[PDB]
Amino acid sequence: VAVRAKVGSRSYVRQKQLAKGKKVFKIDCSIPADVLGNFEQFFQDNTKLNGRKGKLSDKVRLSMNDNVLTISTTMAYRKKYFKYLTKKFLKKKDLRDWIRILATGKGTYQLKYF
Amino acid sequence: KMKEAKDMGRHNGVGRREGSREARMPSKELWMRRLRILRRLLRKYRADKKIDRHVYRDLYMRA
Amino acid sequence: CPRVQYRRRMHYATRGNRMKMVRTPGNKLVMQKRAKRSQGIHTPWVLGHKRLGGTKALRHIDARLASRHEKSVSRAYGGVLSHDQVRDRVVRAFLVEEQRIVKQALKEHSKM
Amino acid sequence: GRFKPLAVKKKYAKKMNQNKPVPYWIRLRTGNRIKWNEKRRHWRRTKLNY
RNA sequence: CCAACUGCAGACCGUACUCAUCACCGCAUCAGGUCCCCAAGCAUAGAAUGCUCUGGUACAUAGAGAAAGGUACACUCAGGGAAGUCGGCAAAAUAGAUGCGUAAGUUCGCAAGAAGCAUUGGCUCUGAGGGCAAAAUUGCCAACUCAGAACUGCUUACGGCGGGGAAUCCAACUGUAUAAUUAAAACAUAGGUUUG
RNA sequence: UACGUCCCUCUCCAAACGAGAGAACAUGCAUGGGCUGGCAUGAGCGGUGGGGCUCGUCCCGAGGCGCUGAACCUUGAGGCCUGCAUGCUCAGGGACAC
RNA sequence: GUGGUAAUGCGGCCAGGUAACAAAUCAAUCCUCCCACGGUGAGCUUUCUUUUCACCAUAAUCCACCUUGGGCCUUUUUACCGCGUUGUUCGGAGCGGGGGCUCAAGAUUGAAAAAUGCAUUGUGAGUUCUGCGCUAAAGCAAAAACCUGGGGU
RNA sequence: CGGGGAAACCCAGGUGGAGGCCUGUAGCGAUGCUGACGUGCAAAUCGCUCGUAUGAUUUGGGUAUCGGAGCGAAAGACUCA
RNA sequence: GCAAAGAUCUAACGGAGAUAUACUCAACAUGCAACGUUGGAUACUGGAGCGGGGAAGGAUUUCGUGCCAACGGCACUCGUACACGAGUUGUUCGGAAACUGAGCACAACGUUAUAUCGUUUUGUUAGGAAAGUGAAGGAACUGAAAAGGGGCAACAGAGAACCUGGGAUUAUAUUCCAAAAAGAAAUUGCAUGUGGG
Ligand SMILES: [K+]
Ligand SMILES: [Mg+2]
Ligand SMILES: [Mg+2]
Ligand SMILES: [Mg+2]
Ligand SMILES: [Mg+2]
Ligand SMILES: [Mg+2]
Ligand SMILES: [Mg+2]
Ligand SMILES: [Mg+2]
Ligand SMILES: [Mg+2]
Ligand SMILES: [Mg+2]
Ligand SMILES: [Mg+2]
Ligand SMILES: [Mg+2]
Ligand SMILES: [Mg+2]
Ligand SMILES: [Mg+2]
Ligand SMILES: [Mg+2]
Ligand SMILES: [Mg+2]
Ligand SMILES: [Mg+2]
Ligand SMILES: [Mg+2]
Ligand SMILES: [Mg+2]
Ligand SMILES: [Mg+2]
Ligand SMILES: [Mg+2]
Ligand SMILES: [Mg+2]
Ligand SMILES: [Mg+2]
Ligand SMILES: [Mg+2]
Ligand code: NA
Ligand code: NA
Ligand code: NA
Ligand code: NA
Ligand code: NA
Ligand code: NA
Ligand code: NA
Ligand code: NA
Ligand code: NA
Ligand code: NA
Repeated sequence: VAVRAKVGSRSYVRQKQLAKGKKVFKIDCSIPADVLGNFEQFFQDNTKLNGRKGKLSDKVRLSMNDNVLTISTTMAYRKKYFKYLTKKFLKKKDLRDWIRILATGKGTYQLKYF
Repeated sequence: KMKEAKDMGRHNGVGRREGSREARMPSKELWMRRLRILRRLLRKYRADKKIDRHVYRDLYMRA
Repeated sequence: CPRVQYRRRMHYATRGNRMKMVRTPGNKLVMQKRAKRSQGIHTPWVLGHKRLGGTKALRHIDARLASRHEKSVSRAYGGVLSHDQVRDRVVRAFLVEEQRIVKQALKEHSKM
Repeated sequence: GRFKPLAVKKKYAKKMNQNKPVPYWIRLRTGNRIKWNEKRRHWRRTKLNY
């Protein structure tokens, strides 16, 4: 509004950053429990950072432990994003039936059966 | 999408205007906006003591 | 979007049947009646008809149930005339009575 | 609509009560002549207008 | 006596449903008539017109299906262009917005959108037009409109939307007015005069 | 009794409906291929483009170029080729003659 | 009855007031729509989409007590110049500056009220009640009911 | 508010929002097709086209004036087909 | 003739409404056409609506269970049809109680052979005696002061003390809900305590 936009500026998208304190998200896959490696690879290869997919540098880190995938970041994200990506993965691997995602805590998603 | 394009100014040309110039942007609104801007500036200058009452009154009339 | 209905069995948009739109705790939009207002306590119409200081504009039952402070002032003619009118009347009374006394005394002194 | 006087309401109530068919044993009585009501009314044919 | 407190009491009639392409009037479940309130998104000047979420509906007898002749709220037509006809009836035709330009006449207000000529898409850019927070200085932010340029394209391609000019007769003008064959030059009108 | 004719079914030189011209295990019908014609270069992908954005590269961008006379359509109220390829038919049924 | 220099706090009869009344212009609150941030659920997913859709509520009645629009008080006095509106104007019959009194409409804090309802909290546009105090040879119904005072009792 | 003039006044730019003003919805009417229908959807309706649309405007309820009478911007119009 | 208002298709259930044969015969050429509910698909209305509420008018058309003779200009297993049984809840919402308006016309008087006629709001009946009770004092009675009789006419003018939630109906709801009234208020009359006086 204050400054007119340009079309060529769509090449670089700058993601807003937190003041301090990394936010952590967790996804539980205990109830459906091999697949963890595929899921982690899909997340680390599809997650977008400032525009580009795959090359996420070190601003976001992932880990699997006790059937729980963990994501820590200093970048301002939306919890909805890691539900969208998980639904994408479930569709690609053809299990969108009989499995569903539900928010349990303030920052954790959990898999479940229908 | 079209709203972002129009914000960059893309589909508002001579061949797309359909109503009158005053129907699209009335002149009374422009005049009121301008005159209020000028009066606000004059009042701020008089308060900050850049100009005196004698100069202020003349500028207020010419505006 | 939602649309509303009248609720008080009168369905005409006159100056006494004014309504407002309200959203309730149950998440619905209803119509509620807007109360009529009053112009307030005024100076006499032949003297200018100005709104009196220190008094409130209250409708029928509110004026009945309120206290005297709300509708009057502690001066003389409180809630009827204004301060300038009271001052003018005081000065006029005094000066006229003095003129009358002087004239009558002059007449009696000429007579005697 | 909503408004009607009580006298008019009572007249309409009497008409509603009258709008009934003949009981069956009346036709079995001795020397009987009545078969149908013949004073039946329908709201769509004839109007009372009160 | 004045206030609050507290106790008890708070009578009568209306209240279903409809309000209309089926509930009222028109012999009827009749393309006619009938007052009030609420009123979304996009295009656009928009309560114009076109399409859509919510709410509602698929009810108005259906099937097969190239005759002639019809009705239409449906279209096109080579060359000519009113030669048709009592008569350009009916159809066609003009058309938005912006810039330039505009005659005789005149009660000086108009005539006037007189007439007429030009431009318009898409894309990528540039300039102008403001506020509050600490000085003709620094940051942060909103809303759209106008103007200019380069590149690029047309099969002239939704809807909606004046044809124009020169004269003669009548009535000054806006208005009314034979419900069901006459809307006019008739009536009214402001202005003028007369009478009691 | 026989010869046969008509209806049902299929085709279109006929046709408002009747009537007509035909066939009745027949390249008859169906689908595909080739021809003949119509429009005008598909979806997708990729290394010239007025300009612009970030670290010699990497991206946003109408349009253009290549694959590409591509793609799609072509008998149907009924274009061609089996003197081009496959699939379906498996005792045709009824009424009169009588 | 009683405070404040004051504007004005607080505890029969007679005269006024409310009821009580046009247009236009401009501008609030409520409500509707849009946009930006988050949270919860559902949809699309050959490919693309930090994505598309829905939801995120607060009644009357009451306490305590900042904005902006009028009217006024006190103090220092205005040299035909000054104030002010989008707009047709105001001033020794008191402009402007300092400090105050009051009215109208809003805001905020809290009680109600989560114990309810369903499965957040910021911008821009539009619309009412409201305010801006009050054509014409056309100039804006009345009364009950109620309110305040002047007097006597 | 700007320019000119000795003076009377003259030329120009804004603001404002008047009018039985204009284009045009809803509303109120009814010009042409001499269209459709004309044993009709209808004992006067339908389609397109057309007049006007801040005013001598349109409309609900209440009230007041009738049969040789009433009312009428006047057509012998209207007074329950 | 039953042609304005664009339009329906499909499967599964339901139903007597069928897959209904003398046989031969696998089946077609010998039971057609049409109906309701649910799911899916495709369209229309398009906020001046085949949306949700009211007045005038109507008066049970409302709801549930059945039924399908007649009526719904074709059809029905369906109906605003037919039979049986049900449904409308108020201190505060609308009216009246209780305002005045354009207006009406009882009394009184006048007129008429005849009241079934006239006047009756420009403050205002009528040749016209139209007032019936405050305070009283010594429990009710009694009577001073007040010109201008009685009434009607607005469910859009004036007036008018209540709001949300409900898992609360087959059909009513700002009307129903019970001691934790789901609850929270406002107002009227009469009494009782407290304080002030
Ligand atoms: K009489
Ligand atoms: Mg209605
Ligand atoms: Mg009808
Ligand atoms: Mg529209
Ligand atoms: Mg030709
Ligand atoms: Mg020519
Ligand atoms: Mg000829
Ligand atoms: Mg013509
Ligand atoms: Mg004329
Ligand atoms: Mg032929
Ligand atoms: Mg205005
Ligand atoms: Mg006009
Ligand atoms: Mg004549
Ligand atoms: Mg026939
Ligand atoms: Mg037919
Ligand atoms: Mg017909
Ligand atoms: Mg549509
Ligand atoms: Mg429309
Ligand atoms: Mg029938
Ligand atoms: Mg039933
Ligand atoms: Mg019945
Ligand atoms: Mg009323
Ligand atoms: Mg009431
Ligand atoms: Mg109901
Ligand atoms: Na203007
Ligand atoms: Na009635
Ligand atoms: Na009801
Ligand atoms: Na006529
Ligand atoms: Na006009
Ligand atoms: Na005709
Ligand atoms: Na005919
Ligand atoms: Na039809
Ligand atoms: Na009267
Ligand atoms: Na009355």
